[PDB]
Amino acid sequence: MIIEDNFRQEFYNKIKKGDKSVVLIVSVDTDALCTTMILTHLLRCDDIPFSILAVEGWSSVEKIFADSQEQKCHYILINCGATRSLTRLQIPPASIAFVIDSHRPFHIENVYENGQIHLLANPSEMSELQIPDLESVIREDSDDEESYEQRMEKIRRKAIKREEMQIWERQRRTILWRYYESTWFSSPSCVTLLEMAAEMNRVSAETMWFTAVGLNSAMADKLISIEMYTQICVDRMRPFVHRFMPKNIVNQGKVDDLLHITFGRELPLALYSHWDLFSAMMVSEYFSIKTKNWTQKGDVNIRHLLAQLGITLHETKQKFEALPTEQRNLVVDVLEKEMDSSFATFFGTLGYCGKLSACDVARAVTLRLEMPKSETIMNRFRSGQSILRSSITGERQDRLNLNNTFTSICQRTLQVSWKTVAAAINQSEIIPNGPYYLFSCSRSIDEDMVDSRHFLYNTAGFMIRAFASMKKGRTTKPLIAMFPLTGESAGWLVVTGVMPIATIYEDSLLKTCIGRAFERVKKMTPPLRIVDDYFNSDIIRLKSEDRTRFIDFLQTVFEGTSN
Amino acid sequence: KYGGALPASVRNALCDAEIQFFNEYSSTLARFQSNLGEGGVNLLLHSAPPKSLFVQVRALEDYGEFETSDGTQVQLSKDSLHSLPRQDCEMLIRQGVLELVH
Amino acid sequence: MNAERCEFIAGNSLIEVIPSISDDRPIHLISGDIGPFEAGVPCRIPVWTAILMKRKHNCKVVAPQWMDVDELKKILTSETESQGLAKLPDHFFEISHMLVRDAREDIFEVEAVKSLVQDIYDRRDAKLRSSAIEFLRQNQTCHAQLDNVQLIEASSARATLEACRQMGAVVRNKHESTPL
Amino acid sequence: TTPEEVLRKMTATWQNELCAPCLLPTQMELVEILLDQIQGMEENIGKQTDKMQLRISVHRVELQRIGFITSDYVRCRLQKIESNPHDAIDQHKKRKEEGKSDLLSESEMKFAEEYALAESNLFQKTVLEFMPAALKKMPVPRGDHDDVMVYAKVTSDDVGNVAIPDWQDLNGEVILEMEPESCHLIPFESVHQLVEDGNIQLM
Amino acid sequence: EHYNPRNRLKTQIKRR
Repeated sequence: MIIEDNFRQEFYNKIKKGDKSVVLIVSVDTDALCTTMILTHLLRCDDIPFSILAVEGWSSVEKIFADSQEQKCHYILINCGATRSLTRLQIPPASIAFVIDSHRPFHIENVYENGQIHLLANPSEMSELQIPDLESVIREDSDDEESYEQRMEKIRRKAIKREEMQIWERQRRTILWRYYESTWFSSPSCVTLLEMAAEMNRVSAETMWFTAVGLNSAMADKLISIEMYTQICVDRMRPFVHRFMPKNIVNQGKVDDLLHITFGRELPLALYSHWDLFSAMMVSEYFSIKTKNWTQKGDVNIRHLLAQLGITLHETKQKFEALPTEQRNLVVDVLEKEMDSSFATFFGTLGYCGKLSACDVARAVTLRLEMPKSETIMNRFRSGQSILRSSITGERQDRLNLNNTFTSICQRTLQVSWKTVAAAINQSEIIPNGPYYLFSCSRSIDEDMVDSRHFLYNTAGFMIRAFASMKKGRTTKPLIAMFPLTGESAGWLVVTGVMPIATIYEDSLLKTCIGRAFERVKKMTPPLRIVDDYFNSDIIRLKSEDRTRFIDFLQTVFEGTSN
Repeated sequence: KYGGALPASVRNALCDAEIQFFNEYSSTLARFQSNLGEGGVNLLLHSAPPKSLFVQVRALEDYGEFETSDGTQVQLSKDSLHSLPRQDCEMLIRQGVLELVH
Repeated sequence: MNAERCEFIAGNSLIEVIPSISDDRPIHLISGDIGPFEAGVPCRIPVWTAILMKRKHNCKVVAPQWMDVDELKKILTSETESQGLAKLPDHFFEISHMLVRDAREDIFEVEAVKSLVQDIYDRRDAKLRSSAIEFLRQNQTCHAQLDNVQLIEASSARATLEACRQMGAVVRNKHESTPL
Repeated sequence: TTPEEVLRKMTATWQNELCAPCLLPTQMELVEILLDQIQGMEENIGKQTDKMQLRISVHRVELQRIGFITSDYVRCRLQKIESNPHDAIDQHKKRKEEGKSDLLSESEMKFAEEYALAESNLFQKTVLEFMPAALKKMPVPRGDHDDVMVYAKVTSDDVGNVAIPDWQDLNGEVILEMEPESCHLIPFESVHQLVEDGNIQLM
Repeated sequence: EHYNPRNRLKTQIKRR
């Protein structure tokens, strides 16, 4: 069952009526964290006891379901559960599952379960999903069982029905093979919960700020397009902005003690206002591709570019906080006009404290959630929760924790990713391998960062465009990247990939098929030592010995789709 | 302090007369507690002015199944977060099964 | 006796709120009936109940009349002019801190109100310090008058009681040492 | 008498019991009434089918507050009895001989006697059985609240006059007048009777 | 019937 409307009656009241115990199962990521922060506030207003469990793989969900066969629960699954059949996992017979997930497409068994499963969808999304009608994919195959002339007639009719069953099966296999063609991300989850809380009139500036941070995290993680982000901001977010603006400035300019939120233009540089502008420019994708700074001429190129734009070297190399306000506004106007992008975002202010950006807070929360892998999952969850709460207070210790988070790991991650791309180009690690390009390392620079989705997606997307800028004709193939692990995971590789540059999207949705390609590589015989536990299908773990056979099998898949 | 029990490291330092005195005092205190009202009163509860009704807690060990005073079941397992009534789980906070989350 | 128990006693005071929910019957508390609630019509309830509703978004709090800036200026004028402690509303500092903690959205002219309350606290603190220091030079009496002291101000100043108990022993020793 | 009056009397009793250095006359009657009221409200809420609504939360928070007040009062009195149990029994017997109101309730008296026996056993097994026959008596310290000060506020209209020691000449005493809104730093034994009668609130 | 503390107190006065 898919719920498209009336979420307060269909979903919230059934939990408020208190017959079963309430459990949240949460994926460990920023959007899921913000969704949980809104939902638990709504429950605590109504004094409903609940509990929370944090997971990062399908096997953890399997263990949670397997140990709980005697219970009776309302399970609520956040940013997981959509893309695999839940009934093939041992759902306890008395319990119910609600799914709030942004992965696409829904598994067809989850769509057509009788009522133990409920899936929440975005408004009018059913017009775009194009799910097949029921009888083309699901059939009562139990009913296929069934005088000399009557015996002959039954033989004829059995032959007719078996042939028509095979015709229907050919159509069904074609329909399902096209249905599972690609994976993609829909709108972020927390916008739906903001819309739900607005009905109950229990919305405040804190919930608005959490929604803005969760929306910007999907943009920073390369999950949704700039066009889709702009459309969400224009349609769904704009009615709430005027409520929380600092319009008490009309009341004699008075700085009161409350959080105020505004919306407006922004430079797409990563951490420019908490850093210096030269260092902020030299690790970005745009200025690195424009100046080709992995080569020897990069310093000369950026000095000439700054001279053309009309900005002094001392202005770029002192700390950005040190400049006067008019000088800052002039420099930001020049660089915004140079980059020529339509980006806009939300800013939060509180008293005489420094202004913050939702994009920067999203990066800090993401890097406290996902790293290092040697820490336990609940400790990483609590660290991300603490960083997110630090942004809505003016307290000295909390703001000091936030600034330390900005000025160590957020800088270091960008620098390591740039070093990876520069070493790849300068030592020619990327080779053609038939219908795709292949990248492999001798060593990874920092193995705590290799297992992060943010690091992997950003680094690979940077690397393919940097490689394609050097020479013409490189736009028509995908890139596959492999990184090695050592220590307690010695003898393993982490594998991911990126679509070709020349691909055209029919709309703003950014569909990909490389996770599907990896999944179909896994089905080949004799089997390979592949681990496929993540919720994201285009990241896998591979044994080091099976690398050659994996390359041949993946070439077979891409060639068989080329045929 | 904590729950009403002596640590083993403390009991190894005592003599037998002191151990006897602890048992006599505990029996006397429980006998006095039983006479307050109808059902008795646990005087380790309400040790400070109450700030709120519900508490946010982290479970430190696999305690298993637990039930609130309204009859709602909760599955306390290691590294999980719960939101519970304060009076029901104050004893487990004292006994070291749960810790408060700020 | 400590500051938490002072705040606990201060919670029993009455304050006026405007509900947004509505209800039909009264609510029969052991401390007495408080209802019924009608949306948009003010009524008086305890301070603890008001803060409990404000956290659940069920009402709007109306500040006391002595939180007007003119009234606070009158209080500051009287406290500056008088030699002893001036008289204040009941649980003045505790109610101020509770409302700034939980309901600062509904206070009007918040920074000016906050600064005036801090001024009043500063000079009352200086008056109590000077009175205690001048008392501890005494030997002739064991009595003082401290009119209009608040409960939290009395709670913060319990070192003087212990000092006077220690002084009395030495005075008694001198009296027993006087010859005959 | 209403429960609304009983709770208001109980709060003032709790404040005076916390501030006073020694044991006031017992007020377990009000404690028993309020515990019965808690149980009645609990069973009445238990009969309800719907609990996720505002009324039940308001009632439960009030029961939380009343439980805190009663528990803290009983804990303070037990901690006072444990310091010197024989002297408490002696003072209760002296008040009974004087014909005054009770110092200890029946359960408090039973607790005091049983604790005194349990405390005597440890000393007898450790030291006193080894002593010579003259030194086998149990020591009991005298009272210690002679020079204690309090902050006290006057509430009644017609309190009258109070006498205090004279530090200029400790053979004699000084007389004070208590106007009916004043606050004083004063010895406790001067205001003991008025604190029993409820004409003075300790701070 | 609507519960009230005063009826409970009257019942306890009859009990004790």
